[PDB]
Amino acid sequence: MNKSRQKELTRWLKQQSVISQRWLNISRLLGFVSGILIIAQAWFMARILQHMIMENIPREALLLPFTLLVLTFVLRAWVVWLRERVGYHAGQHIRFAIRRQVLDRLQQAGPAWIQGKPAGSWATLVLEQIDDMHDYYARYLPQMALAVSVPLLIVVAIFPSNWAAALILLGTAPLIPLFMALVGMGAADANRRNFLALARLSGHFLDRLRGMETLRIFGRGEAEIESIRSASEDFRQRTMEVLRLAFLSSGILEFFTSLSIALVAVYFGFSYLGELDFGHYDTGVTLAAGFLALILAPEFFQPLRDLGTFYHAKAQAVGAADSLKTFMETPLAHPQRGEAELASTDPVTIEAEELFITSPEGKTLAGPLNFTLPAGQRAVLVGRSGSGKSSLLNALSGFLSYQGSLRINGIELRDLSPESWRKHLSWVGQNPQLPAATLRDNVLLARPDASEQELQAALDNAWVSEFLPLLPQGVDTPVGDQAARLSVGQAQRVAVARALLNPCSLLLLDEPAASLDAHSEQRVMEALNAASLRQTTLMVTHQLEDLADWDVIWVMQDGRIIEQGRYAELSVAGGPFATLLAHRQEEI
Amino acid sequence: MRALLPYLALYKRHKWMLSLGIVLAIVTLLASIGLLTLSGWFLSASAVAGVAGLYSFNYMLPAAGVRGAAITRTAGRYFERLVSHDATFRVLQHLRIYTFSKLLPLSPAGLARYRQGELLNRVVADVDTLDHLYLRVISPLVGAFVVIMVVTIGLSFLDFTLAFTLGGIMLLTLFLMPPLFYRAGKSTGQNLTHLRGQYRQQLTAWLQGQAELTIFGASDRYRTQLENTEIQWLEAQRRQSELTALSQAIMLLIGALAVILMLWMASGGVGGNAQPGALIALFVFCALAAFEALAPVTGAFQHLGQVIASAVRISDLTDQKPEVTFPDTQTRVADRVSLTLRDVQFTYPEQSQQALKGISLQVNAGEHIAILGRTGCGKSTLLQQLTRAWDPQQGEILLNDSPIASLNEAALRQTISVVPQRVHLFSATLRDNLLLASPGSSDEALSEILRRVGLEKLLEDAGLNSWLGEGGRQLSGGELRRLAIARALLHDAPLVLLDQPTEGLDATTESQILELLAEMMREKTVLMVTHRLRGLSRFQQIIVMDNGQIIEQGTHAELLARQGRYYQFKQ
Ligand SMILES: Nc1ncnc2c1ncn2[C@@H]1O[C@H](COP(=O)(O)OP(=O)(O)NP(=O)(O)O)[C@@H](O)[C@H]1O
Ligand SMILES: Nc1ncnc2c1ncn2[C@@H]1O[C@H](COP(=O)(O)OP(=O)(O)OP(=O)(O)O)[C@@H](O)[C@H]1O
Ligand SMILES: [Mg+2]
Ligand SMILES: [Mg+2]
Repeated sequence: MNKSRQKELTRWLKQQSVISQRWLNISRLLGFVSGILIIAQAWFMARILQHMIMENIPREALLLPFTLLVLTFVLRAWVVWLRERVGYHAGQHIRFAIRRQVLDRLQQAGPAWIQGKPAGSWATLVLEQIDDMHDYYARYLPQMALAVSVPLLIVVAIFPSNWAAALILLGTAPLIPLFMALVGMGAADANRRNFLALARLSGHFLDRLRGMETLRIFGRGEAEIESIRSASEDFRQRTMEVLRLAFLSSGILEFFTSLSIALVAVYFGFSYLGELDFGHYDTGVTLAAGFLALILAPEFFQPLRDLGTFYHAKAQAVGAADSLKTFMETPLAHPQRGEAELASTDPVTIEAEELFITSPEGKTLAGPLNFTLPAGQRAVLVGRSGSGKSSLLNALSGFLSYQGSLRINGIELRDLSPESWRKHLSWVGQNPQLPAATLRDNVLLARPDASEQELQAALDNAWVSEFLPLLPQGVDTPVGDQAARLSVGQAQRVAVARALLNPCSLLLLDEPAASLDAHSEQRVMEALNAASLRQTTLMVTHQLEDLADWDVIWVMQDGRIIEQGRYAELSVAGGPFATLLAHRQEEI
Repeated sequence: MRALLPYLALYKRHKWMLSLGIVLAIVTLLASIGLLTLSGWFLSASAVAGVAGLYSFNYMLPAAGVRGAAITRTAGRYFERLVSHDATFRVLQHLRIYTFSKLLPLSPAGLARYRQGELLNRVVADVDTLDHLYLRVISPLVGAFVVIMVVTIGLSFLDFTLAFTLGGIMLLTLFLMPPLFYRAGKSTGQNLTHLRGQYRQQLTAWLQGQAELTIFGASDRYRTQLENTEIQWLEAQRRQSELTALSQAIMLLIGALAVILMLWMASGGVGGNAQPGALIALFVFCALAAFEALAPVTGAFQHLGQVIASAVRISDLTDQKPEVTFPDTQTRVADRVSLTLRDVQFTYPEQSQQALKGISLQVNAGEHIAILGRTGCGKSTLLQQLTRAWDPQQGEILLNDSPIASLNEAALRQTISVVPQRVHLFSATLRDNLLLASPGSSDEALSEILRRVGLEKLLEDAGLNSWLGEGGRQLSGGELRRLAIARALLHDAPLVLLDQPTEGLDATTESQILELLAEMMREKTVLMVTHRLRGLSRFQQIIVMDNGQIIEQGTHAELLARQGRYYQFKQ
């Protein structure tokens, strides 16, 4: 709860409403017109009532007031119908624009920034948090003008008839905003902690569901229910804390509304009897004056009670915007989105000078990397686990920020147009995932309109086509949750089929043949070795015998490339490569 | 609408608190009609009496009536909300925990029939949708029926035609308009529940695959598919707004009809007299105020088509029978485990061919077994049979010469340690990622197993208190692999199923890990699956699989001499 921060969020919330400014002014007009028709409605009602009650005028004589009273009722229902639909149309246009902005920054953020929250926390930030800003735009924004205009208009119709009745309304009017702000001053912070507890419960649920097998194996059924119980218990307590502030504020505002309706009734009832005689312009208090000041007594405080109701929709929006603003402020991998693009589709030349790769938090994942890789040459990344081999491939993909220099064809990577840069990249990642629905939709991820020959050629090269007969629908089978339908080795070859289906300028293989046996690896490594010669290639691998024709071998340790050179030079030169090759074929 | 019965029955745990909210919702309404109705009569009766009425007109009783009704109106509504919202969100919290408890028994195969993004929507979003059922369906409907009867009966003493005309309109609107708006908004509500879960699934799938989608240029056309769902979702959201707008417009016209009718009919005569006087305002102001009892009535049934759609989702999830069920008999975990398989067969759900075809092997207590084969030959399927992920068809598995289906689950999980092929890093801290197995382990024990497995790096900085997984530090591929081994080494079970434990590990780490496993996993039954033929000379039996069947079997020396399929693997 920082007032400086909550003022930044309200400023940001108000900025998004400019797209629907015209619709927010029509509802401000229609709300005022409803206030006009309410006054016209009770003026006719008071005149009809006084004529029948006091002057005993027959109903068949009062036909003009009845016709006009019905006409007001028909127009009242029309304006209420228009204002409700106009308010919604403004609200959903702002919500759509806000969500488009958030989804736009998730395309640019990349996996390394999407990994900064649980995937269930993102879902409740795009669906629940954005959709709870609706009542701020649809309801609260038009209500600020109606809470001041209509109540003032109500009492302008009462001063001429009876000033004492209006001072009853004006006497209580300032108390409502004072208690509206006093009660709901902590409502914006309670909503922020309410979405914090929802984002934890949503994010903690989907993480357990995605890793639901490891919970079954270790017998964590009782322990995960208790953790969901605690996560859901906090959400229930945060939700009720938010609601108690809405009920207390609405209860207090209704208390002043009800008493003023009672005071108006008591004042007029006593005035007619002569118990108290003031505020009537030295003329006998008429019955129509009392009825007018009694029908408009609830309607004077309606706009104020709706402002109190919608003031907690504003607190709901401010709490919901606390986490969207944080996301939209944090800088991405590259501070400025690049516009430069390299023209040719020829193999690119990679260069690094004092290149440091850092995590989104700020931790460096690879130390000073000095290397060069000419066009068309292929390199091999080799080293211990945690040495930074995959972090280098993530920085070449544009997923991670880097401090030093990393130039592609002499052009800094931070300056390259990311959308046009990925068109020159194919890759097999460590623990590859299959996003698309089917096996054919996954292999054709790069270009879904590829020919049958080019799809068949990729499936043959990647050894995918041999296990197709086992699949029921063939190449059109679904793959399910986290590629459940396939085994890890079969999912590996489908990921390899993606990389080989389109030509590229830089191929980033990251353990491309994992979860494969001796023979299936050899069949796949024929396709990957052939593909590695068509462009610049850089693979990370633990096999050391099979690689002998690769143009250079990089040995990474603690984020630094400590050796370079061919297999013939490195194998017999000692150093980390020989020691790391010593454990290879140790028993053979 | 019959799908709401399992959820209306959740009233019974909060029957007093939820029925108290109904009573307070009637007292609040009754005081609300009274305040405007008393004021309307009090003003008209006071004016008719005039100055001469003083000293003869009891004006103190109505003066206390409006003061009493004003306090009752504001206090009752506040306490109704406090007591009705408190009970509603205790029911929703119990129902959310209940829905989550149905997930683990369905974990291997039941959850595969579902989508992971819509399962999240069912537990956190569809459960919250049911607050409409407990907050604004029962209390408004039965609150608005008792109030009308009280108003109609009370107004019946003064006149009969007037009371039944006002009460008739008030019931003809309570009984005809809600079902009309339930039917009108039934189709929209179904879409509105279905499209929210479709969007949350497509969004989470799009967020989880952002590495693969971004580089292959598929994020743009998966966001277009994602954006389209929102267009359809926002369209269904708009239709529910047009019905709410039409609900308020119609409800305002019905209240207009009651006010017009009372003015036109009470003036003719109230109770049989030509000059009703103050009684004209007694009926007009009642009809002017009685229709706030029907304010939430129409919206109660309109949003019911979306609540029923949500209720079917939870009902579908909680009506799933798990495929694997466990005995309740308590048993002690043995110290030695020897497993026997006899013609185990298994077909995956919705499949024709068999993943396992007549597998039979005998693993003695303390023997170390290595399983080998091509990819897709059923190596992990075999290891998940031993974990009771599925029930084998026409096959029998035996642990210590007793069926594996005769073990208590709390005893089956304590007698088997598994290193899965795919490791999962939970979002919890490093300590809680290691406390899945051996929850009673101390911090000194946790740190020691990390040093042995080569993860002494994780002890730096925050260390054990460091947040891992999504929202924290993400370990590398070879560091997840050694964290799974750390989990199984902490579990310390007699039977250990290793599914490619040394995968994605360099030669130095694999040598250190294999050296650790040999020393750590002594006098332990081990079924070590790898595609790596290193260190197989120390395994009593080597099993070679192909297409769900065991092809070869023997010691490392025997298999090389026979020059079987293991020979081409090695050479
Ligand atoms: N987001 C992150 N934040 C902090 N540390 C990280 C992050 N990602 C990785 N690391 C650490 O940075 C180091 C290098 O990671 P990584 O580059 O993935 O290793 P690697 O080269 O892939 N070796 P391997 O395990 O075989 O894949 C390891 O110690 C990781 O634990
Ligand atoms: N969830 C599933 N539903 C249907 N079929 C499956 C499922 N998982 C695996 N299969 C099928 O079972 C066969 C082999 O299963 P399994 O995953 O045990 O092989 P594997 O030996 O583990 O493969 P790898 O060694 O490459 O990991 C494959 O042909 C695959 O198509
Ligand atoms: Mg890696
Ligand atoms: Mg497997």
